Amino acid sequence: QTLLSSFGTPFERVENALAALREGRGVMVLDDEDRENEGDMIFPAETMTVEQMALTIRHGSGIVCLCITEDRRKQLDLPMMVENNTSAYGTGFTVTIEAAEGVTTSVSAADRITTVRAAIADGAKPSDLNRPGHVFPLRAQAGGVLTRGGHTEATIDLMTLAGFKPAGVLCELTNDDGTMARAPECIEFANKHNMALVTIEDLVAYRQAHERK
Amino acid sequence: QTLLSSFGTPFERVENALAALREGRGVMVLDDEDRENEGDMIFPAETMTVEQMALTIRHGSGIVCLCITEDRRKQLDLPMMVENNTSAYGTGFTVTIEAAEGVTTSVSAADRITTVRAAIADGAKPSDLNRPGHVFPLRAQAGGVLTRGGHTEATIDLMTLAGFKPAGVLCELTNDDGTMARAPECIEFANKHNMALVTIEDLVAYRQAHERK
Repeated sequence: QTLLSSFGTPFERVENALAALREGRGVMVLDDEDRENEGDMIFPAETMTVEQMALTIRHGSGIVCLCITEDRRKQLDLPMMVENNTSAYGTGFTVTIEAAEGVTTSVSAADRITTVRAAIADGAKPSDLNRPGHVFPLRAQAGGVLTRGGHTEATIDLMTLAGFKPAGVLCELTNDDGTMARAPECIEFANKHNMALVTIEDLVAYRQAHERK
Repeated sequence: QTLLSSFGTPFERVENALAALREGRGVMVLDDEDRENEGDMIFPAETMTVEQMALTIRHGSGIVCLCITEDRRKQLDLPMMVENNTSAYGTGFTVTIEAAEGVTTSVSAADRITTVRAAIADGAKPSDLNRPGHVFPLRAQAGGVLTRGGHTEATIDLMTLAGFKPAGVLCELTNDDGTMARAPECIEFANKHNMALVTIEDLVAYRQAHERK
């Protein structure tokens, strides 16, 4: 029927993504069903393993981001990277971070996981993170995808709907030749690694219908 | 004789690295000859091709950095990322950058090359770059490795000794399993891709001897 119809109806695709996150698997997030659009891999920040971080560095851009809420950004006392944000999407990059303890060169998969876990910990303090670093936090807008339909918001919204703390790891899927993976390559990669697939349009509609009354 | 003795004497290793950069090949930079140390791949910012950027994303951390001088940082009007730098090495990260024209999702190898080329162009202006972005500039300390023996300084020093503008691209070599490549893996990767190998200690000594009188 549609490009993603084999993964369920729009609302089924959301629920399947939630089930995947709860089961320790990844999720592939697309903007819509345009076959020329690209996709991001996402994992819950709480449960992401070193192997999953290794997979993300190996097949992603390597610019592995930590989506967090505004209250977490305030708890970590992380300034936004630029006051006058001139990026095309208004991406909410904060200052970059490194775990203050337990890392060496900080770019290994284990070291980035150590940094992610320090940032999202219950009781995390600003002194638990050095700046700058090699993990890139992204601050989601209040309201999630109902305010801004970005991957940052979609990531957070999916984590809370799955029952996790509002924090997720994301990275863009990259072909081995340096080009970015478009929708058919994203679908094949997700089938190969047992990841669910959902669009941001699916999630917007899901949240609008479920939060009404 | 030594771990790197097959690549020439210390001073020969520098000259071989210069020849490699002039010939359009990469260079593997190590700190010293400790077999447990890690290494970075570097290319001249002027001549780095999309294929070389693809190789860097595929086998590196994906955190692909642009080493620049202070005068270039002033020409681009790029603030340092943090005022109070608390990283272990005092890494000179500026605000991150994106070409203001000619990119889409900005993480593809072609798009990062477009961003690098906009930053290093003769006559580059601050409005040629949006901030934040997906290329990470590094500001070398004045004096190069004679002031600070970091990979940022070594990169710049190698480019100027090779006859290029003082700007180079660097990234840490990553194993496929997520661990960082130590010296034997760096040597094999360099032999496989016809890259020269040099240490920062070689380069410090080279510059001290050649700049005396």
